[PDB]
Amino acid sequence: HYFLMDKRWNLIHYNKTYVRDIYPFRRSVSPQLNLVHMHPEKGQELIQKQVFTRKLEEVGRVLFLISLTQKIPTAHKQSHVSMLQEDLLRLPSFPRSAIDAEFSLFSDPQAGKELFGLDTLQKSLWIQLLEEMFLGMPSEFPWGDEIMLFLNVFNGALILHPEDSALLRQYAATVINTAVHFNHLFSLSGYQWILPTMLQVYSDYESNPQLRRAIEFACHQFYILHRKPFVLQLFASVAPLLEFKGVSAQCLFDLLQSLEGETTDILDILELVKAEKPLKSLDFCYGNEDLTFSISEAIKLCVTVVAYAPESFRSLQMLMVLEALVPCYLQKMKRQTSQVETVPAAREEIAATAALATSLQALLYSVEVLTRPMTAPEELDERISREEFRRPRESLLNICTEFYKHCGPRLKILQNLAGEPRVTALELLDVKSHMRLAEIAHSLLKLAPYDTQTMESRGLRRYIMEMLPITDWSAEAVRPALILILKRLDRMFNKIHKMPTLRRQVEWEPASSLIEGVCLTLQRQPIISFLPHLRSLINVCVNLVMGVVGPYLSPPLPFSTAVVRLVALQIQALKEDFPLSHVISPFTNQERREGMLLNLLIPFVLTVGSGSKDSPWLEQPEVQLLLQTVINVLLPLAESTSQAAYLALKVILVCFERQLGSQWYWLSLQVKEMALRKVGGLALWDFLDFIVRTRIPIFVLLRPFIQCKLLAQPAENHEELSARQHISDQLERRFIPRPLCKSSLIAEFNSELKILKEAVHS
Amino acid sequence: FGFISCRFTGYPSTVQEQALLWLHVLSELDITVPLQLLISMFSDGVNSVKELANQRKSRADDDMNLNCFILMFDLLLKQMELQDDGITMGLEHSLSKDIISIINNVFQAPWCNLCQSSILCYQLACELLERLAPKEESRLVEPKFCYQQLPVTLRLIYTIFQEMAKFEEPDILFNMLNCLKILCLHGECLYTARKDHPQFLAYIQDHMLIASLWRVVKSEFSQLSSLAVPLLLHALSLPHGADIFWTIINGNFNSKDWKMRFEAVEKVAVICRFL
Amino acid sequence: PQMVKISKLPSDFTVPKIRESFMKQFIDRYIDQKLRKSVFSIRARNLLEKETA
Repeated sequence: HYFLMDKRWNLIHYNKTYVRDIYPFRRSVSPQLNLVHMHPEKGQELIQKQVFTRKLEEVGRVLFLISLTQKIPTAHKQSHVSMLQEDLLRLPSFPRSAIDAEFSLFSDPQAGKELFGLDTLQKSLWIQLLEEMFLGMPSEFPWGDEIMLFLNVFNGALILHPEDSALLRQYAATVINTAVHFNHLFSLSGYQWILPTMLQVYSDYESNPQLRRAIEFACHQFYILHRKPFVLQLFASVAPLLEFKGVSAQCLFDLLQSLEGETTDILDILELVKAEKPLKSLDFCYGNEDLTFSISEAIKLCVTVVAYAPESFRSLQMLMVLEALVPCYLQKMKRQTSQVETVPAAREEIAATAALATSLQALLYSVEVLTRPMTAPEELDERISREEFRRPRESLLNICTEFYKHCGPRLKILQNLAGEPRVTALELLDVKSHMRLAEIAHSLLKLAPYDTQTMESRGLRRYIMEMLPITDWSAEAVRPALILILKRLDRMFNKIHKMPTLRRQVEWEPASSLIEGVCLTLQRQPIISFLPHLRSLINVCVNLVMGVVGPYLSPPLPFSTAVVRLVALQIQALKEDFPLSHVISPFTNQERREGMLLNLLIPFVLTVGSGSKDSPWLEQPEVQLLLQTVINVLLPLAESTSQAAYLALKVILVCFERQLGSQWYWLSLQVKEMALRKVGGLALWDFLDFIVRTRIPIFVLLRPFIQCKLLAQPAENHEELSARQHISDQLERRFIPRPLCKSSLIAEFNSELKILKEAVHS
Repeated sequence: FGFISCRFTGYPSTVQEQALLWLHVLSELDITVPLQLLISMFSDGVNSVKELANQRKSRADDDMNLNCFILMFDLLLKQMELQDDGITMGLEHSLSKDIISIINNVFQAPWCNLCQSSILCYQLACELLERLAPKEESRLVEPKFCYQQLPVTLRLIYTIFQEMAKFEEPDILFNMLNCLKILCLHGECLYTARKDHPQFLAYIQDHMLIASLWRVVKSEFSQLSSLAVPLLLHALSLPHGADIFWTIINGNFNSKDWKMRFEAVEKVAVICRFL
Repeated sequence: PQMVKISKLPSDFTVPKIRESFMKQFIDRYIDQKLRKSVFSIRARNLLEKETA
């Protein structure tokens, strides 16, 4: 209800107006105001009216100055312009006055749109006045960071009224006029003061095709004036705005694709350009028929900026730009070659992929100082240094992995559809490139054990799990990259397994991801199995899974599963060079057999036996060895050890049922001896109940002993009495066909293993 | 496709959305569901939604209905990319008329996230109209009635204007003006209305066409005017347009309210910008 | 006119014509995807977002 009001001069003050703007004189007598109580609607109406009048006054002031400047003769033009520029600079509130708006008054349905019209007029007038000032200053005027003070107004006018066509084309015309006039400034800088705003507006108003067309036309004219410097400045000004709000990675590619093709002038921007000629390159060196700006040229530019100074901050900006551009470029190439006939497009896409491969091999060759490890460097500064270390390496790994993954199968398909076998399968990312990727990943891995963020890095994970498997690893030339990666992984996991328990705090999700990448590489190319570093890595992983005190914290389910899968794959590859008996020998001793059963043997049998009706991955001698190991844990005992042994016996009997073959009589004899000796004591009746439930091939052999003999013996305790009664009930007058494709049995085994594992540590 | 088909003949948007989703998953696999059956079951679905809404009104879902319609338009577009290849059926086609009727009913049907879904629905309808159009702007200018018994395109134009009277978001109005440009231009809908349905064109001209095109002309959103002005010129070439425009200009510029003249100056300037 | 020359390139990559001065001064310094367009445009047009910018 209450409004500040002036009675001497009939003024009611809008809240967002600065006091000194209206009362500017520092006279002895201070202004006197009244806290006038008004009906809020009446007060807001008065404020709207007076604000409109004030804005019209400001419009008149700007117009008066514009006319005064235009009346000045050809001489005295530079003096007048310099006076204006210095006056604006020394004015403490120049950009604020020329850029502000009444956002609290635009929303009113009454007298709100009139203020908006006046605001559009005022912004256009300010743009025209600043262009008049700019054109009249020396073209080689020594500028600095102060030019932003004058260019922000332009940007301000494009934030408030981007969709206004008159304002948009006025902005484009004046920016082109300043780029032409201050050519030297805008050939090295200047676009950095302007391009981020245009990119933000282009990305924000994606739904506005007219605004996007105007921005694309303006960028095309910029490329016409300054060709390579403008593209480099565009990438430098889009790098902070890229996201993986913010300028997307697709709108940048849309802008580039608009750059490569000529665009029509729908808003007649060129007619407002003061130097309105067929626009040419303002630099004679770039004078050429390079009106086409290929995306390949942009990729080469980014590669070159990185090659110039790999460790520069601008280098990592251009690496981010490349990481944003290359996926879009590959998808666009695929779409273009899919939309047209394969016969003509195959050659074009093959040539484009070869060009991109050469560009990326140049990028990898010209970056060897990023292969160096992080030289040992308050805490925030160290974290910033580590992030700046990790960023370029991660971006390079991502770029190379994405390109290789997309263009491997794509190149194979193209050569199949090329119509001519003369096209040789050019090995994109040659040996030196693979070595570069491996050494970059090696530096990241060397940093990893001390940084939780480095091992969680998406670039390193993508390289390990999606680039190592893809590589051939058949030729001896490429193998040393894999050997280096394997040696680094072996060393880091050995250090984790080593004396320092603090190193064990490393998150096991990234470690399991690395092991999964190794497993995928081994499965894809079994030929890499003979590498000694791989054997050492598998040995270290096995020692990690087993509870071993450094010469403890058990690794979680994912890491243990990955290690067990690696062991299974290695045993599958090396039939006799890596026997499972060798894996299980260092743990068959007492005080360690329980951990072997619950951490290696049972997970191994679950991983190998399950997954198919038949499991030929494990050979007969290995099955015999595992059965002997379990029975030796049983026959020649602790309660938990006996329970684990019986669970492992069940798992082997079910998973490896077919593999046992003609080995049921001896198993029946061993089980009968176990029953006679009361080896289990407890849960032996549970084992017999399991045998009766599943009716496994030993059930038919053990039926007489269980029925006529075992049940004849009297019960000792109620705990065994209940199990004996349940077994007797399950023997006769109970069919209950529970088995079903072995899935339920495997689920039961896994659940019992989890329960026993949880019970052991507690 | 009986199990999908049954889901649309008399069930609310909750039931129909499941079928539309598991038909979307089929379309993602390039499984060519025949377009005639798809159109028939979509007409059945829209009619069922409308009948259920009418029953609810008589006895006396919005996001659900709008999402169902978005999926409907999207599936029509995706299946037309697998069957209607190499030929653009004109607006006067057996199935194009059915698609136009579906779009008409969807626009008429009772529909932050709501605004985005509405914009998407209008955009997909515009894409469908582009697919059904000759895809080439004809000559822009040439140098009561019964609401039914009209060609479906005339009803669609009528309802697009009627709905555009109820919206203010620039994206919505841009998509609706784009639909009209596909209908009024890109196809002699209003020309054939003049030739065959003079009363309907007279009613549209006198009541909705130029008034709404004048309303949608704004300097802040010149994207809207980029589509409004060609449609406005096409309307002026048609009968009864010159008189309505004359009355609009005379009433606005001669108004005593200085705000009305202030707005009319902007309107005429923006009209001139895109002439 | 000194132009940017870089060594250790694969000999198949021709460095673009960039001036050394510019390089020195440069180094020294549900269908939710479809609705994202509308969401971005509506957010941009909102007076609060323009005021914040």
